[PDB]
Amino acid sequence: RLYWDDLKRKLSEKLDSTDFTSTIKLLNENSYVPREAGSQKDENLALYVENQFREFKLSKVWRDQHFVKIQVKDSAQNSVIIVDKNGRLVYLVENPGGYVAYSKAATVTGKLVHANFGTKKDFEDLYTPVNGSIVIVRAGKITFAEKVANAESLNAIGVLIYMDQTKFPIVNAELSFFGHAHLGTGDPYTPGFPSFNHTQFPPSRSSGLPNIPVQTISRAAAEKLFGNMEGDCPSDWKTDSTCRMVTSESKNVKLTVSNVLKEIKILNIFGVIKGFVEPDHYVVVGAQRDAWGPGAAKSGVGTALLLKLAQMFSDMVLKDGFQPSRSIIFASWSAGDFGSVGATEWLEGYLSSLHLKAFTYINLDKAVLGTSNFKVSASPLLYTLIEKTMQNVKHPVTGQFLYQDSNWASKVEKLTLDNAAFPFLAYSGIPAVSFCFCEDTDYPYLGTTMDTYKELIERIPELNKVARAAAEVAGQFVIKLTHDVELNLDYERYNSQLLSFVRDLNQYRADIKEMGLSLQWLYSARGDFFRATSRLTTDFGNAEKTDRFVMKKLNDRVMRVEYHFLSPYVSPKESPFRHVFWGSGSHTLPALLENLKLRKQNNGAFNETLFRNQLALATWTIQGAANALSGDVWDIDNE
Amino acid sequence: RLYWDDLKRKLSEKLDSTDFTSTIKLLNENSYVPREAGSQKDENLALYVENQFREFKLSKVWRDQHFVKIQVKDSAQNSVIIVDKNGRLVYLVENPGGYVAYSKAATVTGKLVHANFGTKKDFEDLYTPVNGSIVIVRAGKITFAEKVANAESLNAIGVLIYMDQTKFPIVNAELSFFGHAHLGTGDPYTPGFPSFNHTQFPPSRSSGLPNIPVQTISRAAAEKLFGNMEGDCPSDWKTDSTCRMVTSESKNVKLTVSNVLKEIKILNIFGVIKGFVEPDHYVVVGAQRDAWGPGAAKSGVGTALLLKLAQMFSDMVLKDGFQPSRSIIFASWSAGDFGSVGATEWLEGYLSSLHLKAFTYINLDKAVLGTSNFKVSASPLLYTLIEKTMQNVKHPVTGQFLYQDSNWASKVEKLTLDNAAFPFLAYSGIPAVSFCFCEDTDYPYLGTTMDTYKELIERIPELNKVARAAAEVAGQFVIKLTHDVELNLDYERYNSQLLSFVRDLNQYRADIKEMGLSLQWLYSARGDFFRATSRLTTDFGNAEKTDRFVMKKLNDRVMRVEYHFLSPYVSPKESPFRHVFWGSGSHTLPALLENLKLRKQNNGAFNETLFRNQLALATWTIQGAANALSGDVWDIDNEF
Amino acid sequence: DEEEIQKAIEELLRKGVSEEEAAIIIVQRFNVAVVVVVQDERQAKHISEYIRRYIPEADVILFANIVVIKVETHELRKRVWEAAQKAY
Amino acid sequence: DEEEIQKAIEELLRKGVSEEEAAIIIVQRFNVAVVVVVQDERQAKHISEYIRRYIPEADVILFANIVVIKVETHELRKRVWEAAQKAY
Ligand SMILES: *[C@@H]1O[C@H](CO)[C@@H](O[C@@H]2O[C@H](CO)[C@@H](O[C@@H]3O[C@H](CO)[C@@H](O)[C@H](O[C@H]4O[C@H](CO)[C@@H](O)[C@H](O)[C@@H]4O)[C@@H]3O)[C@H](O)[C@H]2NC(C)=O)[C@H](O)[C@H]1NC(C)=O
Ligand SMILES: *[C@@H]1O[C@H](CO)[C@@H](O[C@@H]2O[C@H](CO)[C@@H](O[C@@H]3O[C@H](CO)[C@@H](O)[C@H](O)[C@@H]3O)[C@H](O)[C@H]2NC(C)=O)[C@H](O)[C@H]1NC(C)=O
Ligand SMILES: *[C@@H]1O[C@H](CO)[C@@H](O[C@@H]2O[C@H](CO)[C@@H](O[C@@H]3O[C@H](CO)[C@@H](O)[C@H](O)[C@@H]3O)[C@H](O)[C@H]2NC(C)=O)[C@H](O)[C@H]1NC(C)=O
Ligand SMILES: *[C@@H]1O[C@H](CO)[C@@H](O[C@@H]2O[C@H](CO)[C@@H](O)[C@H](O)[C@H]2NC(C)=O)[C@H](O)[C@H]1NC(C)=O
Ligand SMILES: *[C@@H]1O[C@H](CO)[C@@H](O)[C@H](O)[C@H]1NC(C)=O
Ligand SMILES: [Ca+2]
Ligand SMILES: [Ca+2]
Repeated sequence: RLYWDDLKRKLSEKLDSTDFTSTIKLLNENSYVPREAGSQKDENLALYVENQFREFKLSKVWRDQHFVKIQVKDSAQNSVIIVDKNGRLVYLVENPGGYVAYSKAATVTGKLVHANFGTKKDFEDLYTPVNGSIVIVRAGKITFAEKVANAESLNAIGVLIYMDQTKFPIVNAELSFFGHAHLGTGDPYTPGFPSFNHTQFPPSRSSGLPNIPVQTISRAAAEKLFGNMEGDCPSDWKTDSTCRMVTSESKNVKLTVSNVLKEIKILNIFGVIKGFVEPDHYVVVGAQRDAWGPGAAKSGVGTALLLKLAQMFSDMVLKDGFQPSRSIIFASWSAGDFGSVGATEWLEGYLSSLHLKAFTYINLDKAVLGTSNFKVSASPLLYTLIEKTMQNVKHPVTGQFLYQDSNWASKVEKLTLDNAAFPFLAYSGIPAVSFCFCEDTDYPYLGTTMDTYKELIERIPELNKVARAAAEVAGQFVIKLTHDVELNLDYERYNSQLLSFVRDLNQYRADIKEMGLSLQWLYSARGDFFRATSRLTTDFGNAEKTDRFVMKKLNDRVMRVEYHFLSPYVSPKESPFRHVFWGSGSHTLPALLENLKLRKQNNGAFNETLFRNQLALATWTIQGAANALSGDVWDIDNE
Repeated sequence: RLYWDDLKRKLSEKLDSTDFTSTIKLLNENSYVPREAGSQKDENLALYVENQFREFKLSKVWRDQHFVKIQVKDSAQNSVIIVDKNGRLVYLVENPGGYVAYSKAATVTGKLVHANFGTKKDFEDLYTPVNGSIVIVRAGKITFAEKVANAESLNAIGVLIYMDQTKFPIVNAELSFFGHAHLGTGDPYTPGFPSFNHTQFPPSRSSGLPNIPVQTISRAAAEKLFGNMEGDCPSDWKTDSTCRMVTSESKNVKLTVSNVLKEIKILNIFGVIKGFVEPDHYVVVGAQRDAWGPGAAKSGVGTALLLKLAQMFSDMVLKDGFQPSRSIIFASWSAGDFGSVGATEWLEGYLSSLHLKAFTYINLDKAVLGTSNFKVSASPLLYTLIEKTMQNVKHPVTGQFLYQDSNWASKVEKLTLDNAAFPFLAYSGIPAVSFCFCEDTDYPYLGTTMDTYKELIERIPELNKVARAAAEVAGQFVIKLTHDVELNLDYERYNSQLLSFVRDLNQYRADIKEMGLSLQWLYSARGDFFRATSRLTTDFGNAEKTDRFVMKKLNDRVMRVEYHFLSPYVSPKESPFRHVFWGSGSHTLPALLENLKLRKQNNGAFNETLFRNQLALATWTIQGAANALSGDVWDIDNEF
Repeated sequence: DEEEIQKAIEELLRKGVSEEEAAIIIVQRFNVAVVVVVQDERQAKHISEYIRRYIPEADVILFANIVVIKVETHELRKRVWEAAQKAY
Repeated sequence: DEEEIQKAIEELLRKGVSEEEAAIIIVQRFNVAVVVVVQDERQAKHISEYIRRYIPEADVILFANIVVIKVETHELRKRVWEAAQKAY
């Protein structure tokens, strides 16, 4: 048979004989660019991936057809206009070629105030308030949707987004770019339920849709604006010297956005390698396919890694005697630029059919951006697998192993809204992982017309060797999760996450004591969960690995670990990101901390009646997951 | 091994040698009566059931401690007073000995209007409106909570409940009784989450709590009121001749309720017989233990059946070689007179640990009330098991088999709010069964001080043979669900339920086409679910019955059948009865029909934008359950 | 008890509570069946005379223009209420 | 194109749209850089001479007391706006 070392070599052997740069080159040909979601060239690349999966001889290939509402530019030009001296002096700043999807169609006019990146901290550290005025913000740090939401939260009437040259060293100052301002994922006009014909598309509007117009402008347009603005941008921001803060007294900005909705047909292409022991369980490997521009780095690299991962793994099963216990699903989503729409509609549609069957999602999107750092954002259940992978996968340039920081897990950042792996983890309770070889600065040409293969190979000369290591990381992920009778998911990694939450909450024990409350039951839950994980490791130790009945009895308890952290007390339709650790909403553990921090200030920003309910449900959500992991219901303690 | 015919006989022999009337007599002794929830006598009976479970030598015995808020009488007397001629004439009607738990503490004064049983139809078919007036209603037909909720919806300021002699043939006309008016289940001050100390009891109020005072009065008090009321009660109602409709011009009724809350400790007592093959799955058998009065018929019979069912099955495992594959849990809840609090807090507390492990709940509450009829309310998944049981279980009196109506399943009514098996099915997605030997009239002494053993054996002389057949029915339920490699759950029974929904919905095809909608995708979902059940039956046919893996692979799909009907789009905290078939709320299939029923009438009661969302989410809930039952996700072919 | 009622009704009227309100307070504080509020003191005895003649099982105590009636059986209590409405 | 612009400017003012509003409509309908709203014809001549003198690369067409300016480079567009602000 084949052990891990035999499979690691057979994977590493086929990686050296794989040409990745020629595949990325094919996906960037004239027939597949540009491929905005629902376009004809999007359907062309979908049909190519569909045929490629059949030639690889997978177990089965199928497709889903969704009809989602997106937003596109109108025949009427969007404009940014400066008006001076009571509307008697007008100045055309830019007729942008880009736009922000899901912006509100409106024309707002008033003061323009700079707010750095638009984060909540940036709006707090501002001299001028943004009440009733238009806001201009630099791209980065947070998603377009978060910028708009934070400006809306302070009653701003509009948002402008540009790319300064300090953070985005781009020679073309007239370059336009694209984004979306929906504070969520999926089709925002079918929130919480799939975009199938069965629903007959009832009137439903996501609460994440903004209610102010937002427009993107080039750096030249932003420098046109700064010539009409006063105040020096602080040195903390580390931006261009042409930066300014607030328009003059008699000067205003007239933002005109007139985007329109468009019902489009999107295609999700799938391929599956059926398992040999437990085929009803499976891992999912996905990669975004659509892009506003050419999307070589955003979409081309991801799809290329997906195509060759399916070819290599299908070759190993048929030609090298690979026998995975669980199945493997390869997926090429569409409508990813609008906010993981193709992937979210799949989860929202087949949630019942993959409740406790899909146990890991791997996202190959934007896996190659640079060569300096190897960053990863994932669920703690995959931290141990990621650590083991970094210890025997060599850097393309350095040649040393990826594992160089022993405190790497304490520095990991959580998955963000723009990541296609976020809805898998925060909504469906499926452990997810996103990884990339990148630099400390953002890939500047993302979301622009310059995200071509020419610009990608010029910045990364070793693109083939770098794309090979990205496949080796994702390849080792799939093998470790599918070949052995034991799942490489590490449930013990949540003991540090829970202990960090209880310790962080204990720093405000003074506020808790004066409200007549106690953290003693939250400590009890952390300890009850710790002992449940220690008992499960003991049960796995004394387990006869060949006894399939006892093993899947224990494996079914592991695949429930991530699910039992979804909040059982919230509506998945109006609050779909239910994961108390990584989701969004008042039910999350970070939301509990932000509220309690507001009590030491005498103002009534604190709610108390909400906090007491937050502490109650969060305490039992942890205690409930602990009691389910301990074993049977009759094996629980009482005080 | 032991086959079914060997187990059916081994159970039937121990049933004949079991004394049920002596246990019901013991539970009605002076040491365990009365046992209001949280009382000392309630805790005494808990230790008896706990010690009896240890003497039966079960696998494990344990108990849970909850701290729930109930409502009890105040030191201030509740009063019903008639005031005439501008407060210058006062008339004491009654200082009632009963009360309605969770009624609002208030003093209301105004007109009194009769509303028959208080159902929604009764308030619609009324000449006088009840806005700003007190309402008096007969007990029965619907729960106390439904009566109060329907009156509040029409701006009533108070509710009086009495027992007429036609529906309740009681000789004592001054008898008071007890109930609760909470439109829900569980501790109404911890809605959606368990009543444990861990929660630290945050300020939360269930939306089912009423905001009007509710009081129970005796028949003599009601006849005192009718002497100040005009109008003849319709002959349709079939009530007493002393009945009247509306008070005189200058007369008002002053209802004064001042009940207070009380935090109490309740006990849930448990015992388990562990399985031999798949012990992580189990059936649950429960029975309410507390009662306001003696509760012989309400609580005594149920707990007595629970005690002897645990003794017989434990005897069968140790002395007769019974080896059930799955486990059996015996539970004795408390605070049952309130909103099924003891059982609901258990579900709300350990929901994660019994997500796909507990696959059936059997409710023994009020299983003996009469002897004429044998009634059953249950989930369709257990219809086949119930039908198979009725074909080899003899009636206590007639000696004939219980299976006498071949079209019995079309006449079954769904579980009601007052039934302890309702939250198991409508909230946790666990198939449930409630059954009873009863008569066409309600047991009159339920919720009164006359629910004694003496009145129960006097009305039911063959109580031992009746309680034996009730135990035989529940016994055969447990055996069929635990001994064979098949769960005996019939998933095909939902094909008739879906077909009935489509037929009822086809009646409004004119309205559907007129709003630009189509029933074609709901047609596809009904057929896709039928094909999913046929594929699973085929898989069970070709299954190697000795192959333990393929059987539990197929059984895991069966245990998800009931769960996949809980609405995935509703908040379990603010609307816990999520089951689209048997729950409550706008997400249920009847709610879709009730709304669409308001469109054919020109009135603006219809809410289009709500219906379009109802039809959308209900369509996919059915299609999703079909796609999950078909098998793997890649093996779901449809005409999408 | 007649002394206690007559003195407790005296305090309610001295404290400033109206006769109509004091009538309801007596019924929920004492074991009283019917209370009638009359205009003059002549009517107070007339109503008491009428009720003692036709329902002699009743104890009728009066203070100022408020007359208190104590009876125990459902039927007799009914007859007292009907007598007070007739003579009011 | 000057013929097309001046004819579109004729309709907006006849329809009743304000000069300030018509200025914004012109910039969003044609490839014009800066538009100035003037009082009398003297300033319209003052502004037109001043901008042609310092920026002769610009084509300036005017109708009534509204002056339209078409230039193409970011740098020249900058100078036109600064010239129009100075001479206003
Ligand atoms: C979990 O929550 C429940 C409900 O809040 C809580 O139960 C309550 O605990 C308190 C504290 O033990 C109980 O109050 C005591 O009851 C006993 C029994 O009669 C009394 O002897 C106590 O009196 C002492 O304390 C008084 C404080 O003023 C003194 O005045 C007195 O002289 C005595 O020193 C006290 O009344 C309360 O009865 C229960 N509730 C119920 C319904 O029984 C429970 O303690 C919580 N558990 C934990 C671990 O926190
Ligand atoms: C599932 O839903 C989608 C969305 O409604 C359906 O697609 C739509 O189908 C209609 C009718 O075939 C199309 O109408 C046509 O529109 C074109 C627009 O140019 C018009 O010229 C034609 O005269 C006709 O009116 C509509 O365009 C189309 N929408 C999209 C985005 O493709 C689809 O048919 C539904 N599928 C099923 C099986 O019901
Ligand atoms: C602090 O947070 C709590 C939430 O925990 C806020 O309570 C909320 O208050 C509003 C307004 O009173 C409630 O809205 C109500 O909805 C019901 C639904 O039927 C409706 O009947 C009422 O008329 C009202 O519109 C809301 O439900 C309630 N939420 C909860 C969970 O109770 C509270 O307002 C916050 N305090 C501050 C100062 O913001
Ligand atoms: C008809 O039903 C819709 C759907 O429930 C109601 O719309 C809701 O209105 C409330 C209050 O504005 C919102 O909080 C909900 O989000 C709305 N739901 C949707 C789906 O829009 C509407 O109010 C109902 N109309 C009437 C007259 O009852
Ligand atoms: C009940 O409603 C009717 C209709 O408006 C009104 O005339 C009447 O005064 C109301 N009665 C009360 C007691 O509110
Ligand atoms: Ca959707
Ligand atoms: Ca509760």
